[PDB]
Amino acid sequence: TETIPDVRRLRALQAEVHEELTENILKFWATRTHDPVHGGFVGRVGPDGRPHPEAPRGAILNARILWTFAAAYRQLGTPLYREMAERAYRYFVRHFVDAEHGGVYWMVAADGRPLDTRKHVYAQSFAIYALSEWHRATGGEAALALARSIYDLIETHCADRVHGGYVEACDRAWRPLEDARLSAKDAPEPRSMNTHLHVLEAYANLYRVWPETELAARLQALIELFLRAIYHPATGHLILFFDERWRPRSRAVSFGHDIEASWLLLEAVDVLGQATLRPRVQQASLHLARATLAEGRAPDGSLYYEIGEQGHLDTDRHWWPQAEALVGFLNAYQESGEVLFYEAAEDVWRYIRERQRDTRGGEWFARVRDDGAPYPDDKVDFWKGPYHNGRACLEAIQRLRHLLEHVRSR
Ligand SMILES: OC[C@H]1O[C@@H](O[C@H]2[C@H](O)[C@H](O)[C@H](O)O[C@@H]2CO)[C@H](O)[C@@H](O)[C@H]1O
Ligand SMILES: [Cl-]
Repeated sequence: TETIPDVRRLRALQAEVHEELTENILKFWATRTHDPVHGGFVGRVGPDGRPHPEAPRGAILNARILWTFAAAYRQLGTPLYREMAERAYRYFVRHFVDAEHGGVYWMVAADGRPLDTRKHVYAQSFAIYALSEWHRATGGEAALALARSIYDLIETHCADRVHGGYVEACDRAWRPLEDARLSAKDAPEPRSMNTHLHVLEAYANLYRVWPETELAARLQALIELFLRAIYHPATGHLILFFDERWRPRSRAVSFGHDIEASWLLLEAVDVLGQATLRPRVQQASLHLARATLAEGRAPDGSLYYEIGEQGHLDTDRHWWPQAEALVGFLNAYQESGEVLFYEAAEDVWRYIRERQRDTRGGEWFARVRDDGAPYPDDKVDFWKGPYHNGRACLEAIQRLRHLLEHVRSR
């Protein structure tokens, strides 16, 4: 009673995804972004493709580069990917890691000097995520020890043990900040879904390589927090910002976050092997995916950006929600068996190929307007790394491999 696309279709999609990853995405990052002046990678690449080796460099971007090349090396084996990950790792430990107070700085100057020394949990999470993946890829003990040290600092200085979840930003010496905003766009509230999603993500990857008992409890608490406070069963959307007691302080809807969470929550529960929690997580996951299908898509199947605090639909197609929809829709199909989710995955992929990818300049456009016009945004910057689209391709390749195996051997 399985309804499954035929083998030609599954294999054709898998091949296209692999080609996009290796011949466009990773090719762009390995060739255009390495910096031989300061080492590591440039912090910015302009709309015209100009790299800027003197621009400030963000911890999140650099951790994303490390994660992506580590993950690609682990799954595909190409030696270039290990070389690129090694390059990212060396710069990261040298300059982003605070050897004195622990954790990673927010931003360094191109030459490595600390430039913004705040310790934001979002950045600490990406550090944990990337270091754990590099350990998974190479067995490096320093990388795992560092990830563990950062985990301890988050729990020590940030955990809210009265309410659940985490204070999201501290200064260099882990004294917490009033302003935990990631950027000007974010509500000036003490708790965000966004930061907590990436804590969950990091903690799941850390647990894969270091199954500590207390970590399992912390990861489970986060899953439970999502189900209780963040996911909204009446709407099928995540609430974005809260006070310390998880009282909602936002009405915005982010389709990209919804569909990303839809698969990351299940990844986390499965890493834990938490069979008791799984049915509820699966229910919320499928709902998030259906709500995204019904409300967050253009007729071409791409994802809109958000519904803002005053209700306005932002119809811009940003690069990362398309990536997350590819994974989230394939995941929804795997969980539910409902082929409408595969069709949605196929539609977003076609959009990615026909509109989101920048065939001219390489990689993917950050933003495409509702009329199809690309915006002249930076190709690489503090917030645009290779992780959403790189991961989306790697995930799709493996998920399609598993779907292909539903035709049993004889
Ligand atoms: O809110 C701060 C920034 O968010 C950026 O989007 C990120 C999103 O919040 C989410 O964490 C996802 O996982 O990653 C994306 C991309 O970095 C956004 O691009 C940036 O302009 C800021 O608004
Ligand atoms: Cl990214």
